[PDB]
Amino acid sequence: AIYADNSYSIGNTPLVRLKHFGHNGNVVVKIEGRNPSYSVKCRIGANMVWQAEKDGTLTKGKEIVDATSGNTGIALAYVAAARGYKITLTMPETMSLERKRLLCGLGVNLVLTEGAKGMKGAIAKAEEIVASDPSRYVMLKQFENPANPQIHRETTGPEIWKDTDGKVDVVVAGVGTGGSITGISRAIKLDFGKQITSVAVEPVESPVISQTLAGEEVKPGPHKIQGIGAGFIPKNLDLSIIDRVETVDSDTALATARRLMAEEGILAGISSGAAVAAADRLAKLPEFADKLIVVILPSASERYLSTALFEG
Amino acid sequence: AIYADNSYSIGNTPLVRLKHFGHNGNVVVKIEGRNPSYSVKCRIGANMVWQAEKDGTLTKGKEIVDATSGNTGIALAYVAAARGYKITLTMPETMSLERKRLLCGLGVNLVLTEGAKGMKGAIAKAEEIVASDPSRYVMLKQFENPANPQIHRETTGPEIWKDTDGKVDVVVAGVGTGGSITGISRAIKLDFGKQITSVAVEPVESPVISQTLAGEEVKPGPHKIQGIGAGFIPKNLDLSIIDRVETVDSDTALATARRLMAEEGILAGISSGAAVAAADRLAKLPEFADKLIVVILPSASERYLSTALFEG
Ligand SMILES: C=C(/N=C/c1c(COP(=O)(O)O)cnc(C)c1O)C(=O)O
Ligand SMILES: C=C(/N=C/c1c(COP(=O)(O)O)cnc(C)c1O)C(=O)O
Repeated sequence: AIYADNSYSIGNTPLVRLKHFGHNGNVVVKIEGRNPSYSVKCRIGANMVWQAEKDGTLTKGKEIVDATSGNTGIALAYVAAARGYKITLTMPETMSLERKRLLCGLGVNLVLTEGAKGMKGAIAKAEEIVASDPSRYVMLKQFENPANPQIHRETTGPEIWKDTDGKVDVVVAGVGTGGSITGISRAIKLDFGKQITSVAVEPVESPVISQTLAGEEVKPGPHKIQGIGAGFIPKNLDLSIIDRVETVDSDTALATARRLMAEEGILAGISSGAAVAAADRLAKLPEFADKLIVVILPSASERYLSTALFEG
Repeated sequence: AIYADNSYSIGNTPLVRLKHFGHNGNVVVKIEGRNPSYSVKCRIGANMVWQAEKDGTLTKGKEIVDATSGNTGIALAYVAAARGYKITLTMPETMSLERKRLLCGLGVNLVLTEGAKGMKGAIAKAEEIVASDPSRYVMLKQFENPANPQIHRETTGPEIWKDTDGKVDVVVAGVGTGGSITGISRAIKLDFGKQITSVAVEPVESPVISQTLAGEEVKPGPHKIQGIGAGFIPKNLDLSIIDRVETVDSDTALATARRLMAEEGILAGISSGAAVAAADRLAKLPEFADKLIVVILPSASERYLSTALFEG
């Protein structure tokens, strides 16, 4: 069919079997780089806007606000352009140059926040922006807005179910807001009724989900896996549906993304490398050796040319 | 389904209706940025390799060669990585930095040629590379290889036919090798039997198709519309199925691509701006006012961050 604007064209991303990871093809990746603005967040950029329209919090003349590590911002930006809204976004200054320049090209009022404060800083700035003029702005707050996991429950999850003919046994996803792993897991476990293993991935440098579940002190840290590991437990992470948490270090994340490019011909972003490295570890345990593992690859390589991903 | 490697996932790109171009939605764009390596050329990178495999000119141990303005090279590069081939590519040194760095990341032996000589120079270099060791190399020669238009006849054309429910009246495409407009036109005109208007787009700065058809002296020239306007009539341009040639200047191409981003939320590359500008002109002629115009958008914005596309 013909989509009325770019926001309606979200999803229907392909599954590709990996040849140099996993064990005899038990690792398959979902290429979320193939989306309107080339990341998984295109889905929530669209649905958060649609939902706010539906419940009347977003109207003509209202200006969108949120905090992002980049991809959600780019997602909200193309949707704002497509559907006719002004938009302000906060983002840590340390995020990739590509994110900054693309946001500006999409017509965003971009507010860069202090690198040291990370997402908490960007979230804080967005809140004080909106508080300065509540009638002008609407913050869509991706870290707690239920419209985030809901679109993954409605689209991403069902796509996985259909394309695997219900054979998916494991889903592996890095956690930023938690929306992807949450919505996908609810779809497959609750809507299709299959008791899969849901695997959250986080940086070993900032393993706050692992620490939380272990009853240890939460100690966030710096890392290079752009897009995940926000340093706190986000509201859109449904801890209750997470069966397993896997930690991955930055170096191995980067090396794995380079391997995906050079060995599989898959133009993956950094967090895609982290997710596949975690999946590869599970895939080579005899307990998962004959299970079908589906891995979310959130973004594409060219959004990271200015990062350590293209070191060398 | 689950694709055995990334090359099999080509195509099935969406149609999106434009809101600020054309006349009441008679202009619809096909987003070829949504492909394995994020351009229309993913299709021919895959099929040229497959076809050479099938007729035995590409075997294990043979090294791929071709000349490119970038996207075909990136396309052949991911396919080479996915299917296990070494690859050398020539490309004019003046092409976008993103093309260079991505090719290197995909493991290409990249040979940059003199900017002044353009594609003719890159083609010349590829030929002398292969001639130095014919048993080592196979040049896939996208400018004359029939496997280029054939995959557009098999996939791109049929997709357009299906998604428009056979209502497509006009197809607008920039010409580099000519493969896209050729294969699409053959599918719709000859396979589905509908007498559409096929519109080739070229730079006004290098209007060699227009000059040729007019019986005027062919006078190529420099321009900024990366990917089209190679300065000669390529063998994969079937002049016989071209009903109309539209010329577009570089400035207007760039401005139109920026508009696509800022006003439609479509992350288009430069040649995408040229194609839409040509389509917009046809769309506002009463003779096409109630005809459905489908426009190929060959690539995505982030492949052009280092170009004039992000001037300002
Ligand atoms: C929070 C965002 N990051 C999402 C993200 C994620 C995590 O997705 P969830 O937010 O759904 O957990 C993984 N990989 C990349 C590259 C990402 O950009 C954001 O773009 O603002
Ligand atoms: C010749 C190539 N350029 C194809 C191309 C085209 C033209 O497609 P055809 O080769 O099918 O004519 C249009 N726009 C962009 C950005 C392109 O890269 C190449 O990548 O080597």
